[PDB]
Amino acid sequence: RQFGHLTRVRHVITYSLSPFEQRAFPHYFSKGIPNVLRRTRACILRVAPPFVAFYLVYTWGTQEFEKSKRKNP
Amino acid sequence: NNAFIDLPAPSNISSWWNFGSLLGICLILQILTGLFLAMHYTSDTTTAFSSVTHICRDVNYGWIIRYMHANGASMFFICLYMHVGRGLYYGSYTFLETWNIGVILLLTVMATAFMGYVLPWGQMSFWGATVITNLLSAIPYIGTNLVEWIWGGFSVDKATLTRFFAFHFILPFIIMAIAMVHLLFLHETGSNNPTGISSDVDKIPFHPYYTIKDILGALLLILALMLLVLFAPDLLGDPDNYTPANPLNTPPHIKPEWYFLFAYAILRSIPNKLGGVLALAFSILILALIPLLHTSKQRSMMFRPLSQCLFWALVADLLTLTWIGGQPVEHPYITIGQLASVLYFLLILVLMPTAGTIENKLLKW
Amino acid sequence: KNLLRNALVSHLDGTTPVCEDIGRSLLTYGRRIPLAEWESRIAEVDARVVREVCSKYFYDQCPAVAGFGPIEQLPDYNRIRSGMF
Amino acid sequence: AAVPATSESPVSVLCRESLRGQAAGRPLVASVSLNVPASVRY
Amino acid sequence: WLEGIRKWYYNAAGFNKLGLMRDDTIHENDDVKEAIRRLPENLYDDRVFRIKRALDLSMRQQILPKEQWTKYEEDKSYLEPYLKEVIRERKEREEWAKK
Amino acid sequence: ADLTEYLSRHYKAPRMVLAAAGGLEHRQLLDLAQKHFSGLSGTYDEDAVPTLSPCRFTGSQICHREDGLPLAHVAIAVEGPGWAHPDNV
Ligand code: HEM
Ligand code: HEM
Ligand SMILES: C/C=C(C)/C=C/C=C/[C@H](OC)[C@@H](C)[C@@H](OC)[C@@H](C)CCc1oc2c(O)c(OC)cc(OC)c2c(=O)c1C
Repeated sequence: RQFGHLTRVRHVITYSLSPFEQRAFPHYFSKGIPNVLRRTRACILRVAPPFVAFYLVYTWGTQEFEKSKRKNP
Repeated sequence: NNAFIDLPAPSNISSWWNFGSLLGICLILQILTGLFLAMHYTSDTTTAFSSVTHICRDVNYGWIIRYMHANGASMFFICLYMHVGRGLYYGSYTFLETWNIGVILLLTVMATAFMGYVLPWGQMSFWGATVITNLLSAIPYIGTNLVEWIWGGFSVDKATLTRFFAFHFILPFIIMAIAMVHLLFLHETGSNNPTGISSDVDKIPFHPYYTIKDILGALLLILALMLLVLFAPDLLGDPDNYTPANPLNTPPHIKPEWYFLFAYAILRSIPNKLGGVLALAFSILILALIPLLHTSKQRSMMFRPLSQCLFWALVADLLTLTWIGGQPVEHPYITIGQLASVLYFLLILVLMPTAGTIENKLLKW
Repeated sequence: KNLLRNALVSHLDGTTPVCEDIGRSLLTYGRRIPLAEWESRIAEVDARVVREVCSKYFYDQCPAVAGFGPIEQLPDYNRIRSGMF
Repeated sequence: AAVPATSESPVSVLCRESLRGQAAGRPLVASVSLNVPASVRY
Repeated sequence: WLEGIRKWYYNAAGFNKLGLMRDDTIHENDDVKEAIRRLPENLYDDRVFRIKRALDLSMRQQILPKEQWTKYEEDKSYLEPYLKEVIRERKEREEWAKK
Repeated sequence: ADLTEYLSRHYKAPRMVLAAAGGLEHRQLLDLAQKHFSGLSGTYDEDAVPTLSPCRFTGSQICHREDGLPLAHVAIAVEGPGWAHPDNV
C-alpha cells in the first residue's frame, strides 16, 4: 500500500500550519480537561459496572471465606 | 523505507495501537538480557540454581540484567493481553492471517516463558515443569509416552533441564521470525483504526507521526519496567522459587505465574482430567474462532454499546479468574471459579454474537 | 551567471519590454538600473556567495506549499519541512 | 535558452472577450528548442 | 415501543456525533466494496467527506457540536439499493455454480 | 462609488510614471507630459496617502485534492527578500 494508490478523493481542501508557527499545547488545560471529563463520562456506564460487580463478588467471596474458617461465623 | 518511513498509517490510531511496537521492544529486551544471562548460566541440575545466584551476586550488574529479564517477561504479557484486547474490541481480527499468526505468537510466548521459568530450578520451576508437561498425558493411548519422551526420563530431571535451556534459547528467535511474518501480512492491509471504518481517505506517513509516538510509548514501557526492577523486583514473582527444587515436596500454596492464573483457574474448575485440559486448550484456541463468531455489520465496538458492555464483562471476568487462580481450592472460590469459567465461554460463544445481531436489528440492517 | 546575463539582455528586446522595464523599475528601485550595473552585480557572484545567500533563504526555513489535483502522494508538511535541512 | 517559454507544455474559453484573438490569421510555424518550450504560431 | 429504544440506541451508538450516517459505518467486505464502486459521483464524494471528517474528529478525540449530529429521523440508507443488488447478483452466481 | 473612491485614493501623480521607449526624444515626451498630465492630482490630501504595511509570511500548506484532474500541480516557496534587495541577483 503506497501513497498515490490508496483511494479516490475529490473536492477536499486541507489547510495546515508549520509546527514552527504554532503552539504545541494550545488550551491544554482550558480545553483538555473538559474533553477528558466528557470522554470519561461518555464511557463510564459501559466500562465501570462489570468492575463494580467484580468488586462485589471479590469482597463477598473473601468475607465468606474468612467467616467459614472460624468457630462462630 | 516502504515498510517503515513512508508506510501509510491511519491518522487516528490511538495508544491502543502502541502495543505492537511495545511487544517488539519486549522481545528485543528479552533477547538481549537473555543472551547476557546465558553467558553465565549453566543447565546442570547440580549447578543451575547456583549459577543464577552467582549472576545476581557476583557478575557485574548481573542482578539488574536478571530482574530486567524476569520483569520483562511480565511486561511482555501485560502488553500481549492489551494487544489482544485491542484486537477483539476493534475487530482487528478480521485481518485473518495476521490474527491467526498472532494466536500462534501467543502460544509460543507462553511456551517460551514456561520453559524459562524452569531454568533457575527453584521449587516453582520444578513443579511447573511437572504439571505443564503432564498436560500432554491427557492425550489418549500415547499421552504418557509423549511426556516421558519430552522429559527424557520417567520424571523431570537433568535431561529435562538441559533440553529446556536449549528450547528456551532458540524459541524467541523463532518468535521473532514469526512476528516478521505477522507484520508482513498486516502490511498487505495496513492498520485498522478505532472507528473500524476504512482510513484510506486519511492516511498519514508512519514517520514522523508514529515513530515519535512509539518512542513516547517505549519510554513509558521502560518506566514501568524499571519501576518494577529498581523498586519492587520481586513484586510479580513467587517467593517459593527462591527455594531450590525439591522433588519430594510440592509447596502447599503453589500457584502459577500471574499471567497464567486465569487459564489455571479454568482448568482447576473442572473435576475431570481430560475435561480440564480440553478447557485449558480451548480457553486460548477459542481466539481462532472469534472471526467466525462476528455477527455485527460493523467492524469495531466503538459504535456498539451492548457489545462494549459484554466486552468489559469479559475483561472483568478474566480479572475474576485471575483472582480465583490465586486462591485455595476451597468454598466459595470453587463455585465462583466455575461460574467465571462458564461465563468466559458463554460471553465469547453466545452472548457477544447475540449482542451483535440485536444491535444490527436496532439499526435496521 | 551566464544564463542570467543572456536572459536579461534577451528580455530587453523590443520597445514594449524596455518601456515596461522603465516604468516598473522607477516604481520598484526608484531608478532604471543599467545593464552595465546588472553586469557588475552578476560578475561579483561566485560559489561562496551562492552558498551563503541560498543558505540564508532556503536552509532550515519553513516553506509555503500549494497543491491541486491528484495529490495523495504530495509529501506531508513535516516531511517537506525536514527536507529543508 | 535562459528565458522560459510563455507557456510550459504538458500532456478554456467562456466569454467573447477571452475568445477575441483566437481566430488564426497567418500560416502556421512550428518551433523546437534545446532550452525552450516548443511553440506553434497561427 | 421498540422504536423508542431504537432512537435511544442510535444516540448511544454515537456515530451520529461524528457526523456519520449508518451506512458510512458498515464493515467493508467484497459485496460492500462493489456497492461503493457503483455509487454515483455525489453519493461517493459525500461519503468520502463524512468519513474523512469523522476520522479527523477521532484523531482529536473530539465530536461535533450537537446541532451537527446526524439526526436519527434523517438518516437514510443510500447504500442499500446498491448493496442489495450486488448480493443478489452473487447469490445468482452461487446458485448457478451448484447446478 | 467604490471604484471612484479607489481611483481617487490611488491614481495620484507621485505614484505614476509615464514611460516611453523607442524613436523619440525625452524633451518631446516631457513637453507632452506637461501638456497632458499637468492637471493630474498631486495631492489626495494627508488623510489618504495609502501606505503599505509589511505582509507576514507563514510556513504553511494548502492542499486542494481533486483526483478527477489528470496531472498534479505543486508550488512551493520560502519567503523572498523583496524588490530592492541586492540578494536577488
Ligand atoms: C511476539 C508477539 C507479537 C508481536 C511482536 C506483535 C506485533 C504487532 C505489531 C508490530 C503490530 C502493529 C501495531 C499495532 O497495531 O499494534 C501488530 C498488529 C496486530 N496484531 Fe500483533 N503482535 C504480537 C502478537 C499478537 C497477538 C497475540 C495477536 C492476537 C491474538 C495479534 C494480533 C494483531 C492484529 C489483529 C493486528 C492488527 C491491529 C490493527 O490494525 O488494529 N498480535 N502486531
Ligand atoms: C520471548 C522471550 C523470552 C521470554 C518471554 C523469557 C522468559 C523467561 C522467564 C519467565 C524466565 C524466568 C526468570 C526468573 O524468574 O528467573 C527466564 C529465564 C532465563 N532466560 Fe529467558 N526469556 C526470553 C528469551 C530468552 C533468550 C533469547 C535467552 C537466552 C538466549 C533467555 C535466557 C534465559 C536464561 C539463561 C534464564 C535463566 C536465568 C534466570 O532465571 O534469569 N531468555 N526467561
Ligand atoms: C517442551 C514444551 C512444552 C511441554 C510446552 C508446553 C506449553 C504449554 C502451554 O503453553 C502453550 C502452557 C504454558 C499454557 O497452557 C496454554 C499455560 C497457560 C498453562 C498454565 C498453567 O501453569 C501452571 C504453572 O506455571 C505452575 O507453575 C508452578 C503450576 C501449575 O499447576 C500446579 C500450572 C497449571 O496448572 C497451568 C494450567
